[PDB]
Amino acid sequence: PERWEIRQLIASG
Amino acid sequence: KVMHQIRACKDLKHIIYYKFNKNLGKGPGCGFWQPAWRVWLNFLRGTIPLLERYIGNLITRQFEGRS
Amino acid sequence: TSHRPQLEARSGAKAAAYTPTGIEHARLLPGHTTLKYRKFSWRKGTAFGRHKGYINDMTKSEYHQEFLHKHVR
Amino acid sequence: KIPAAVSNWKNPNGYTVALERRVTINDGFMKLSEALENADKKARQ
Amino acid sequence: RWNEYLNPKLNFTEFSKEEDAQLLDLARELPNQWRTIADMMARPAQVCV
Amino acid sequence: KLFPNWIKPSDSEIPPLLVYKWTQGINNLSEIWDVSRGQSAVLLETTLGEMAEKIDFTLLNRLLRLIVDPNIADYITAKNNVVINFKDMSHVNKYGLIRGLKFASFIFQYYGLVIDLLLLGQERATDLAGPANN
Ligand SMILES: O=P(O)(O)O[C@H]1[C@H](OP(=O)(O)O)[C@@H](OP(=O)(O)O)[C@H](OP(=O)(O)O)[C@@H](OP(=O)(O)O)[C@H]1OP(=O)(O)O
Repeated sequence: PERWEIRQLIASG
Repeated sequence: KVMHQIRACKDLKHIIYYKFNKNLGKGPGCGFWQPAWRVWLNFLRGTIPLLERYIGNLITRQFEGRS
Repeated sequence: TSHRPQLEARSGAKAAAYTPTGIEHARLLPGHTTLKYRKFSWRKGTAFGRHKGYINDMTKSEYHQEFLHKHVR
Repeated sequence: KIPAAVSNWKNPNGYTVALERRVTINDGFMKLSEALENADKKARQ
Repeated sequence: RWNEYLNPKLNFTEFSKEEDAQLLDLARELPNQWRTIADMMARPAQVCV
Repeated sequence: KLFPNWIKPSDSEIPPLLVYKWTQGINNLSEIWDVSRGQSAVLLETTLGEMAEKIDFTLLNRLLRLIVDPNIADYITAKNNVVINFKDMSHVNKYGLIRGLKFASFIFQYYGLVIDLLLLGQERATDLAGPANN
């Protein structure tokens, strides 16, 4: 959940 | 293919109702039927021999029967 | 067994014995009524590089393999 | 003496029949796998 | 069930010394191709496994 | 971090965002559109043709034992060799990837990874993916 938000942040921009 | 002649009749309508009605506007009363009459006579000129062959085959199926 | 192969053909003797009915067909109308007559340094890091008809079978042909590689992607 | 035409796909008259009436390599794979084992040995060495 | 147990044309009997010593050479040659080894032996795949 | 950045479709973008990042990166190279000194830029697109139809399972097994536990790699090379039935015919698919497998994406990327290393070479691929720690 923390990891997934960091993954979406890296994936977005 | 009657639609061809039907379109032509409609097209003749669309000419004749705006040369018959320059100062008349809109309404029935137009009766210059000559070129649409010519169009349907030319249709009959085309489908005299068509109907001769079709009805000849039909009437010989009625009397003589199917080959 | 209501559907069967063909043993022999419907012979034209059976069509020559029948008397005709006159059904003027749409194609036997007179047309072509005249017979014509004749007269009488940057690439040295990799592992590969330049530094280092007809057959009769149709399924086995070249064109059919070109076809199937064209139309199955 | 032509055989009596038994096939798999269409049994037209519903006959049952005796069951048998219904129904090597290039060297190069030895060239590949051995060589791959050789390369694997070199990798492990 | 047909193509692996009830088809009589492929062999279920015990293998010779030749067939074991070539099936080890095939399982080194064709590593995890058991349908391919089955086609080469004309034998059931799970039986050869 | 098995797959490098250049392998796509990665999970970081939709394919239109892939196209947009690709155009941006084409623009954002240092002096790429300059033709004053007589440079030349070349963009090449080609199909790795029939890449899933000519994978050899001996080679594929030895490639996959490098990355996974060999029980999984034996499973994968034994799963890509099954019978292809159809209505009438049937054949043992002796080599070549069956794309309809669920994990056949991974092999189609991983074998494709090998082709990238055969195209980029070693050194430039080390330049593209960067170091492993970053
Ligand atoms: O619906 P409109 O676009 O306004 O056209 C109509 C329509 O002509 P169209 O057949 O081209 O549509 C009428 O034809 P029908 O509805 O009867 O089929 C026709 O009336 P008549 O055929 O009875 O003469 C009438 O012409 P008008 O009302 O002037 O007599 C004419 O209107 P427009 O002259 O404005 O085109």
